[PDB]
Amino acid sequence: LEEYFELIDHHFELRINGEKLEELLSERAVQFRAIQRRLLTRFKDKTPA
Amino acid sequence: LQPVFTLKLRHKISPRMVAVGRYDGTHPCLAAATQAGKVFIHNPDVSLLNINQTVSCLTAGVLNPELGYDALLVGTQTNLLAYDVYNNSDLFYREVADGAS
Amino acid sequence: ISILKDVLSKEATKREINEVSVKHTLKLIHPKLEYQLLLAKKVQLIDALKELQVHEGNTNFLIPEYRCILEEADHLQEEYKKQPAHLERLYGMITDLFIDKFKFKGTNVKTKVPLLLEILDSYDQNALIAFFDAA
Repeated sequence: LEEYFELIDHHFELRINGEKLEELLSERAVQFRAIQRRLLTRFKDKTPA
Repeated sequence: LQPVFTLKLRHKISPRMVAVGRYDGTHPCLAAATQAGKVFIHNPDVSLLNINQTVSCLTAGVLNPELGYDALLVGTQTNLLAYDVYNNSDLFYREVADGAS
Repeated sequence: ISILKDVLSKEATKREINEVSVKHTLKLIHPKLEYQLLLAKKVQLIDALKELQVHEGNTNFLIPEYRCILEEADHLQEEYKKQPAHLERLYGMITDLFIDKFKFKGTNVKTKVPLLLEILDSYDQNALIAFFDAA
């Protein structure tokens, strides 16, 4: 019950790290989508810029 | 004198692109260009219109005297758009190819 | 001291080095050039980020890095107006320092200037001091 809890805690630390990495990937993907939409708007436009 | 009213609008106004027009027919409002090619409308809340294109002219007047509404005009270096903001419907979207300076 | 030597010799015609001083002057200069380059790098992206600012109200997406620039955009932009004069003055001061500190030893290094200009376009401070001590 004590060398068994440390493995549980390692597992849960990895889980929490994964959730953090995923919520960061969400923000990065949102940024990429926003900049991509801006670029698409610049593409559809006729006038140079 | 003294400014009879003041207000702060969070959007950068492009210099020569400003107009006042009674877009509700009897309710005057402000139309002004902004960065990113969007034209904002201040009613007395700010409402955005996605021109999605770098504006170069903007005015507002009576284009068909049959009705009493001001038509919001928006010129671009390759387009020209009249807009009935009240009933959102293009009066005419002409393509100039000579520009709107 | 180089300017003093030249001007006093001119007046006369009318009528020692610490080997670490260059290091001290370059360490003095480094923060100013760093600030000018960061100024340029931020003002390059100010307007591009402002185009993104006008949409979706900036609630969840903008990186904190550029979010630090979205606020101080105004001060950055108004200092960028004066930046180029400071950058040119710093480049001139550095090239005069280099030319003079090689002139005291009796050399004429008026030719290696363009390499120094390129180095400053890069501005590797350690490579800068290396180019100072070597050639």
